[PDB]
Amino acid sequence: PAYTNSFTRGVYYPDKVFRSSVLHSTQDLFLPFFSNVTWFHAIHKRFDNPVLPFNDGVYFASTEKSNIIRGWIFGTTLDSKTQSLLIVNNATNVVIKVCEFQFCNDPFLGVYYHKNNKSWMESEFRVYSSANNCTFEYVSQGNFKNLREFVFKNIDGYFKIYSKHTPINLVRDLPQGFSALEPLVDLPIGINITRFQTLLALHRSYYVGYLQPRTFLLKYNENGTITDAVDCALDPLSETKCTLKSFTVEKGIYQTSNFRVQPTESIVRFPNITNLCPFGEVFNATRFASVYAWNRKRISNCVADYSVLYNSASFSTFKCYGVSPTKLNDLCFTNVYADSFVIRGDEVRQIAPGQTGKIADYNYKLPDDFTGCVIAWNSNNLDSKVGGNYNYLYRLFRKSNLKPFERDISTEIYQAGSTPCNGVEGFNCYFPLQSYGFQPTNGVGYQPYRVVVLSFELLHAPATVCGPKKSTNLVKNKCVNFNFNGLTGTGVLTESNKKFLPFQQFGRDIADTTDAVRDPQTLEILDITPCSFGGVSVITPGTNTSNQVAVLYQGVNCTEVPVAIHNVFQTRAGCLIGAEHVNNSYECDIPIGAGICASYQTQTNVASQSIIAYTMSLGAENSVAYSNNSIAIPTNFTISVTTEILPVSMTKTSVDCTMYICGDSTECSNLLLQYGSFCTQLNRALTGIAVEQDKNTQEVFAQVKQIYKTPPIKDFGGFNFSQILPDPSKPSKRSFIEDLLFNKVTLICAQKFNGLTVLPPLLTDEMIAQYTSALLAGTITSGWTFGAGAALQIPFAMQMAYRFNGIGVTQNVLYENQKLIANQFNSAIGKIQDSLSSTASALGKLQDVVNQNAQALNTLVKQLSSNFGAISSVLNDILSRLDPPEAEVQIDRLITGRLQSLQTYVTQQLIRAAEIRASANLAATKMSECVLGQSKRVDFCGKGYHLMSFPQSAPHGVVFLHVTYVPAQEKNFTTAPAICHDGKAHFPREGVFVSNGTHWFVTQRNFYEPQIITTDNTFVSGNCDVVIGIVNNTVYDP
Amino acid sequence: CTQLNRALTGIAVEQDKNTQEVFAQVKQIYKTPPIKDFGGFNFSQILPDPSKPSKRSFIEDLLFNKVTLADAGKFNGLTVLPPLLTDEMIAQYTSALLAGTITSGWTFGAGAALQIPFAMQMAYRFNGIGVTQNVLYENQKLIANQFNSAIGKIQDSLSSTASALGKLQDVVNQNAQ
Amino acid sequence: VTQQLIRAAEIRASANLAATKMSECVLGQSKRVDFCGKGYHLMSFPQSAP
Amino acid sequence: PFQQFGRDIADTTDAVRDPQTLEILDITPCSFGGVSVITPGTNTSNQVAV
Amino acid sequence: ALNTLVKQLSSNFGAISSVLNDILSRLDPPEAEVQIDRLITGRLQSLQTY
Ligand SMILES: *[C@@H]1O[C@H](CO)[C@@H](O[C@@H]2O[C@H](CO)[C@@H](O[C@@H]3O[C@H](CO[C@H]4O[C@H](CO)[C@@H](O)[C@H](O)[C@@H]4O)[C@@H](O)[C@H](O[C@H]4O[C@H](CO)[C@@H](O)[C@H](O)[C@@H]4O)[C@@H]3O)[C@H](O)[C@H]2NC(C)=O)[C@H](O)[C@H]1NC(C)=O
Ligand SMILES: *[C@@H]1O[C@H](CO)[C@@H](O[C@@H]2O[C@H](CO)[C@@H](O[C@@H]3O[C@H](CO[C@H]4O[C@H](CO)[C@@H](O)[C@H](O)[C@@H]4O)[C@@H](O)[C@H](O)[C@@H]3O)[C@H](O)[C@H]2NC(C)=O)[C@H](O)[C@H]1NC(C)=O
Ligand SMILES: *[C@@H]1O[C@H](CO)[C@@H](O[C@@H]2O[C@H](CO)[C@@H](O[C@@H]3O[C@H](CO)[C@@H](O)[C@H](O)[C@@H]3O)[C@H](O)[C@H]2NC(C)=O)[C@H](O)[C@H]1NC(C)=O
Ligand SMILES: *[C@@H]1O[C@H](CO)[C@@H](O[C@@H]2O[C@H](CO)[C@@H](O[C@@H]3O[C@H](CO)[C@@H](O)[C@H](O)[C@@H]3O)[C@H](O)[C@H]2NC(C)=O)[C@H](O)[C@H]1NC(C)=O
Ligand SMILES: *[C@@H]1O[C@H](CO)[C@@H](O[C@@H]2O[C@H](CO)[C@@H](O[C@@H]3O[C@H](CO)[C@@H](O)[C@H](O)[C@@H]3O)[C@H](O)[C@H]2NC(C)=O)[C@H](O)[C@H]1NC(C)=O
Ligand SMILES: *[C@@H]1O[C@H](CO[C@@H]2O[C@@H](C)[C@@H](O)[C@@H](O)[C@@H]2O)[C@@H](O[C@@H]2O[C@H](CO)[C@@H](O)[C@H](O)[C@H]2NC(C)=O)[C@H](O)[C@H]1NC(C)=O
Ligand SMILES: *[C@@H]1O[C@H](CO)[C@@H](O[C@@H]2O[C@H](CO)[C@@H](O)[C@H](O)[C@H]2NC(C)=O)[C@H](O)[C@H]1NC(C)=O
Ligand SMILES: *[C@@H]1O[C@H](CO)[C@@H](O[C@@H]2O[C@H](CO)[C@@H](O)[C@H](O)[C@H]2NC(C)=O)[C@H](O)[C@H]1NC(C)=O
Ligand SMILES: *[C@@H]1O[C@H](CO)[C@@H](O[C@@H]2O[C@H](CO)[C@@H](O)[C@H](O)[C@H]2NC(C)=O)[C@H](O)[C@H]1NC(C)=O
Ligand SMILES: *[C@@H]1O[C@H](CO)[C@@H](O[C@@H]2O[C@H](CO)[C@@H](O)[C@H](O)[C@H]2NC(C)=O)[C@H](O)[C@H]1NC(C)=O
Ligand SMILES: *[C@@H]1O[C@H](CO)[C@@H](O)[C@H](O)[C@H]1NC(C)=O
Ligand SMILES: *[C@@H]1O[C@H](CO)[C@@H](O)[C@H](O)[C@H]1NC(C)=O
Ligand SMILES: *[C@@H]1O[C@H](CO)[C@@H](O)[C@H](O)[C@H]1NC(C)=O
Ligand SMILES: *[C@@H]1O[C@H](CO)[C@@H](O)[C@H](O)[C@H]1NC(C)=O
Ligand SMILES: *[C@@H]1O[C@H](CO)[C@@H](O)[C@H](O)[C@H]1NC(C)=O
Ligand SMILES: *[C@@H]1O[C@H](CO)[C@@H](O)[C@H](O)[C@H]1NC(C)=O
Repeated sequence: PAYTNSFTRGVYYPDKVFRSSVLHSTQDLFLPFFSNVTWFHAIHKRFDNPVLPFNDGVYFASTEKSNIIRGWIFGTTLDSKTQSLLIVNNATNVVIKVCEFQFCNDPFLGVYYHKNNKSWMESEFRVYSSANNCTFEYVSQGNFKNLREFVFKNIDGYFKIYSKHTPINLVRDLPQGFSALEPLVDLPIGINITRFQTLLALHRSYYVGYLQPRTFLLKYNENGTITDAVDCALDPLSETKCTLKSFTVEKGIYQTSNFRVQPTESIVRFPNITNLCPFGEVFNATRFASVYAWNRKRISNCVADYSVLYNSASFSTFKCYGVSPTKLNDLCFTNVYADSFVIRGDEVRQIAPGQTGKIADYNYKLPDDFTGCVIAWNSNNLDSKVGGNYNYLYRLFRKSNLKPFERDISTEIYQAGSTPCNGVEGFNCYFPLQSYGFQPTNGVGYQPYRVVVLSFELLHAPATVCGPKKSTNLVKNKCVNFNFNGLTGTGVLTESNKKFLPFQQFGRDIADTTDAVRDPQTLEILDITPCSFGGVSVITPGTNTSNQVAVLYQGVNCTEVPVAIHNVFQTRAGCLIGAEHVNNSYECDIPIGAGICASYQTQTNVASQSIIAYTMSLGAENSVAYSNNSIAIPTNFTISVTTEILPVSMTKTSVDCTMYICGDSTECSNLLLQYGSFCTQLNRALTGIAVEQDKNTQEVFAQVKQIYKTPPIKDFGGFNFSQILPDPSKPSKRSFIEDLLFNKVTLICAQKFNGLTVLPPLLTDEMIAQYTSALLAGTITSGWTFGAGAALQIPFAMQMAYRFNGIGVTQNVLYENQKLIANQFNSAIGKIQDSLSSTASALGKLQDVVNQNAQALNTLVKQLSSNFGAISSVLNDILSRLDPPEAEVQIDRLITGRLQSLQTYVTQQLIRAAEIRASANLAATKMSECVLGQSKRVDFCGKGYHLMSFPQSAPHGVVFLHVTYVPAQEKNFTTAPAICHDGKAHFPREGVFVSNGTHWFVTQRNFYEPQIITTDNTFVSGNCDVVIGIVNNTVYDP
Repeated sequence: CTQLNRALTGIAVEQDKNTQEVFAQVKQIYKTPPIKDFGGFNFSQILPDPSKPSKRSFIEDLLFNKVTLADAGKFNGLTVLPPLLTDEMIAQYTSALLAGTITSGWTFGAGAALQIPFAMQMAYRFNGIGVTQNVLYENQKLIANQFNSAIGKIQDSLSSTASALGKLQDVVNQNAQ
Repeated sequence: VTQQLIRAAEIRASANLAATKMSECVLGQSKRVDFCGKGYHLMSFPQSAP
Repeated sequence: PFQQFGRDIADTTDAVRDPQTLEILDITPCSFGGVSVITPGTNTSNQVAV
Repeated sequence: ALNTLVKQLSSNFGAISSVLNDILSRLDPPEAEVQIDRLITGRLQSLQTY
């Protein structure tokens, strides 16, 4: 009876929506894969009646053997009240009928073994008893066999079926295959299902799975068909794929979620037990009051658990109104009156809001809206006293009815008619007092039900007379909230190391947050520290590498599920899991937090798949003489094409406010124009954006006052750049690398989708390419002059010879090694095409920028789906739903939320545009200062220095293929600051006197071309009498 | 909050990139040389003194003490994250860049840390503002003396004055508030 | 959040300026006169700050 | 067969299928675009353009 | 922009005067409190915008 496993199977279709080579993650009922399943037995005599609940759906699959299983009973509970889905199955077909099911023990069918010729299997047939509600009655359509598979979901009765017809080649358990399960029919029925019961045809009396609100990331095909499916949290690489929406993820930490932990919830605490609440002497008093003379005494500044008097075992009646008497202590009140007096026993009923009697008539009135509890308590063996307990009187005469809780004690000469008494009573002069008269042998009606009234007087006065709610043992060192009489917060409540004062009850920090609390029940002190918080961003590589993740926790004290099936190396960033520690700190790959980078590794020696981390150290410290002597100057150099990329513009999304909002709706436009101005200011601000980056595009591209055509005579002399010059043989006049880039960059994709009014660029593809061509032609062949007014041609053999000296290098090294320079220039171009064909890392940020453009448009459109109290993306349905007056009063706040959504969106648009203008003036800086010339200022035009950059086409962007001089050797040798000959120092303004020790020579500050000391290069200036570490040398004249 | 989570991730990327091209431009995480032979260029207040196990210096402590009132810096929604480069090794970066300009001079960024002597590195420094390095060779010991005095006056403006602390205090306090 | 993003914009512009200071002003000397502080600029010593 | 609706990369209405017949359709917003009027200065006469 | 800052007072959201004090005086002090609640929320919108 062992259990089994499932790999990936059981994926359905969301709805009839048709997609095309896209990646959606729409959330609905889902099937967790790698989830526990069961392998049953087939007849070879067990009943095989797997009857489970339909919790969130059921995953099913089977292989038929002899057309055995056909009986299903899908229902809620089957108490002869809920429906059931009868099923029939011929050879390769389906059919569903739904109505009732009433059978006991084992419902099933039976195919006999020793059948002489045939059989029919309908004798037992515990299938139907009274098919009296069959609405959705829809009828239509030797080794191992094929496979069947059914999945469903519970959406308002939509028991939608999904089926597939293909065989499998696994006879033991689930196949090692993967496929979708397309919907066949969605019956509506109308009675839900939570319990599914099945029956089958066996002589004597099939996987089962379960669904949950899981998550998925689908990947369809160009035929619009499901290919695979992945959850998110099941293996955190899947979380990475979900948050990045791709099945081929590069390695990196991707924020997953937080974790709102709350161990042992929170502790509720009130001060120590009441003080100056002697309820006994008021309620078990020898001295009570009369009904018309009811006493009135307060209880204050001491708490009352209204349940301790309940369990004090001293009453016979417990009636409380308004608020819950049970555990009423947790509620805190202004003040309470606890009064005791005596009335007739039968009158407990009469003691309530609105009840009547002689008590209410002349003795004691109760408010209709009473705010209190009422209790009566019996002492029947003590309610009478020898000599009779008639001490407490009651009133028989009163002209006026009492006001709420009014007390009448006056016993003046009572007058009833208009004939007076003159102070002496008698006939028509009625005595107003009579006594109770409690006798030991009196009947139950006069046998007292002695009542006590508890009134909670909740005026505007402060509520501090309260009840002890739940004062329990202090929770030490368990992250919990607290309830100190009204204040809460996740606290590390333990003994705290500070001094406290009588004024101290609650405390804040400089940031006004609870950092210390105080024990109200006794002299004890507590502190609070933020216990866990922290989000999760998983450090795992992508689907190309293994699926073994590593998970990091952000600044949270190791108090949540240590390493297990659910290692640990604690860091300043928090508790790290899923990655064992490594002593050595490699070169970083992916920072996670507190400067730790983790790379998956395999320690071949058995095969373990675990990720390893380390700390921040690019190699180690470099050990060279740093005090006074060692000087390092490269005898060799390289030219790496530092392909940095700058976003020159942005999609000119000149949104049309009204038409973006109010499409085919005059009511919407009418209501918007009441707000009016706003969206118009948004509109022309966006147009100002458009003109801003179009001017950027101009001055970065049409900085020349003239359109220029590249010369068709490619005599550049062995240095060529044909992959960057537009070859005159293509329909789009962009060169090779533009082709590769534009193939690499994709995804908005057109100007004709929606209210997303994509304006065409002020420079379209062919003519933005024309500008790029013009720029490259100039900066290669005429240069600054054609970029700064009148053209003057210049060969590239001089265009860069100038700019070595523009950096510090000398054009002599060009003349001496330029054939190689060109060869490695072509090598750099090859590196371009290679590392930019499919490798997106180098070409990253331009594509990235057009991304946040794309999902900016995407949040702009699906912001409509963010219905701000609406029931749709666009109110068009709601627009037609209500009367234009009612439409006015609803679209008012609804489309007001929509326009503030627009304002938000365009605000991120403004900010994005702001950093784009920053980057765009930066692009102008690059182009003008560095390509129409050269930024002599060090290392600003990409890593290393800068010689050329070649403007190559990019949607709203550009790449500047810097030709940077980069050192390659460490001649880290002894030094000489100057040449003390006879008290004077020989030195050029640039250069350093350098030697390994053989010959002290002068050489340039970035290239090791040593030279003889000469009076021309080395010219005497000042003296050398103040130096730190000089050595002498001779001087010669060539 | 989806887009704002994106925005805060953008904030993280911008800040640690700021760190990168401000600190982690180094191609080799780096530490100070053992000996200190410079020519009067006392760096105790600035360079991480190997005396303290932590690699900070006097002005680091002065900065910390002057702006201890960092308020948050945590409790309620204050989901502050520690720097992707910790304080101790961001100080290691401070040292790295320090010794880098000390030794590999301005050539540092061009690749390998091609070290050059600091004292004669100032020669390129004087030549970097149009004054010939002869003045270095003619008065540089004194140059160092009043340079050290200038650093001491900086420390004075750090401790007995808040002029050197002004807009740091403003930015941290405005973040705090 | 918008205020924080905007402040991020200005501070990050200042931060690119900081990188430029690192480059033309620490990893190099700004031939561009008198922006690295009053007077001229030779070089600078970076140091930590919160 | 199970499909009836349509979508596109930007998750907006791209194609629909006729419930009464099988036909591979497309939908595109009508014209939009814009109206930017070109004209010389009004010191020059009223020869207009759209 | 200054003229805007002035003229969204015309953008009166459901009121019919520039400065809202007369609308406040136009309704009963509780009812005026209710209406001025959302006039002032709109005014805060205008503030944060500007
Ligand atoms: C909805 O359901 C109704 C049910 O009747 C369909 O009506 C029939 O539809 C079929 C095909 O859909 C019609 O067949 C027609 O064939 C014509 C070709 O003519 C040759 O073949 C006939 C076959 O009998 C010969 O008799 C004749 O001499 C010719 O040799 C086509 O020209 C017809 O096309 C028309 O209908 C289709 C839609 O079906 C339109 O798209 C066309 O533009 C054109 O208008 C048609 O294919 C049959 O005649 C119909 N009979 C009746 C009684 O209606 C509807 O067609 C169906 N809806 C759709 C969209 O198919
Ligand atoms: C997406 O939907 C498209 C629309 O149908 C699919 O296009 C179909 O593609 C198939 C093959 O790719 C074409 O099949 C034709 O079959 C005939 C005869 O079949 C013989 O040859 C095959 C081997 O190809 C053999 O296995 C058979 O047993 C037969 O002996 C061939 O002569 C044709 O060359 C062609 O292969 C369909 O015609 C074509 N549908 C059309 C044109 O309407 C496409 O395949 C779908 N996508 C995927 C991934 O399947
Ligand atoms: C309210 O809460 C409790 C209730 O008594 C008080 O703390 C408890 O009492 C005293 C301290 O007040 C602790 O010492 C104990 O005293 C008793 C009585 O003398 C003695 O018999 C014991 O041997 C012990 O010494 C007692 O331990 C403590 N309870 C616990 C669990 O530690 C508290 O002081 C009260 N505060 C007020 C303001 O009433
Ligand atoms: C030029 O630079 C290289 C590295 O950039 C220098 O190599 C390094 O030299 C130092 C000492 O000169 C080495 O430190 C010592 O190395 C010995 C043996 O290698 C070891 O036994 C000591 O414990 C100490 O570590 C260092 O290892 C070595 N390699 C590095 C730093 O990667 C080279 O010496 C420099 N050239 C000159 C002329 O100094
Ligand atoms: C560069 O700067 C440091 C900064 O601390 C300087 O440290 C100085 O070191 C000297 C001795 O090494 C200290 O001199 C003192 O002399 C008295 C005379 O009796 C003696 O009792 C003291 O114990 C101490 O030796 C001097 O106070 C100290 N200065 C400071 C500000 O701490 C030093 O000039 C240089 N350090 C180097 C090059 O390592
Ligand atoms: C569906 O049909 C049922 C009829 O079956 C009844 O309920 C079974 C549990 C069993 O007791 C049969 O013998 C019954 O005949 C409808 O059930 C009754 O419907 C009437 C009104 O139509 C209602 O007054 C009764 O309370 C229902 N229950 C019973 C036990 O009589 C049921 O209404 C039909 N519709 C739905 C949606 O279930
Ligand atoms: C095959 O499936 C269909 C429903 O999906 C059913 O077919 C019925 O078969 C019987 C017996 O041959 C016929 O009398 C009926 O006329 C068929 N139905 C229809 C609508 O024509 C049945 O469930 C399956 N066939 C069998 C034999 O069980
Ligand atoms: C839908 O499923 C529920 C789950 O039991 C069925 O039960 C009743 O559900 C309604 C509202 O969902 C409750 O008010 C009742 O108290 C539930 N009754 C019981 C006994 O639990 C419900 O009957 C199902 N729907 C239909 C139409 O039958
Ligand atoms: C500078 O280094 C480059 C390689 O980085 C050298 O180019 C090689 O030179 C040798 C002989 O000079 C040739 O045999 C190789 O074919 C060259 N290319 C390589 C190795 O890829 C260059 O020579 C060096 N500079 C000097 C002056 O020698
Ligand atoms: C200029 O660069 C181009 C690069 O496109 C070189 O063109 C190659 O020429 C060879 C032989 O004629 C062809 O096999 C290649 O297909 C061409 N294209 C390539 C490699 O992309 C051309 O050789 C270069 N010219 C000089 C003088 O070096
Ligand atoms: C899954 O199956 C294994 C087989 O032993 C079993 O141990 C485990 O408890 C099952 N898990 C659940 C809860 O389904
Ligand atoms: C977590 O907090 C407890 C509080 O007592 C402390 O003892 C423990 O060392 C802390 N662990 C870490 C490293 O967070
Ligand atoms: C870890 O690496 C350091 C590096 O110096 C070394 O000193 C130490 O011995 C190593 N320890 C282990 C356990 O590998
Ligand atoms: C040492 O100096 C000699 C000069 O004779 C030079 O050729 C050699 O390259 C130097 N050593 C190194 C490692 O460069
Ligand atoms: C550099 O300093 C070391 C140690 O102080 C010394 O041995 C060496 O001679 C010095 N060299 C120069 C040129 O000052
Ligand atoms: C309008 O003004 C422009 C401004 O220079 C001038 O060139 C043009 O000739 C004027 N035309 C008329 C008709 O006034």
